[PDB]
Amino acid sequence: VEKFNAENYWKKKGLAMVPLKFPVGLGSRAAGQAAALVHIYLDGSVLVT
Amino acid sequence: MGGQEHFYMETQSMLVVPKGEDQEMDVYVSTQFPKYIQDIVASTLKLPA
Repeated sequence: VEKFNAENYWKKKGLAMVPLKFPVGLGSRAAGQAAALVHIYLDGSVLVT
Repeated sequence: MGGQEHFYMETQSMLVVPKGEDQEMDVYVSTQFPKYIQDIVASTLKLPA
């Protein structure tokens, strides 16, 4: 890219790299609370929500 | 001893509404045994319960 920028005047190239640390979490324990409901019918099939 | 008619004031009534996805079907029936309605309809449509 440095070779391109020195050879060209009206067109330039660029390069960059950034790191990432993304913390994951809510405010309290009660905010990460989840629930579900599962049924099993007599034919063997399952309904989940 | 002679027979008898139930003569419920609400005659046999039902509405059957397909959802349009995965052949989902909701039946709204005047019945006593919703599980039986679920079975005979699922068996007829060759669908899991």
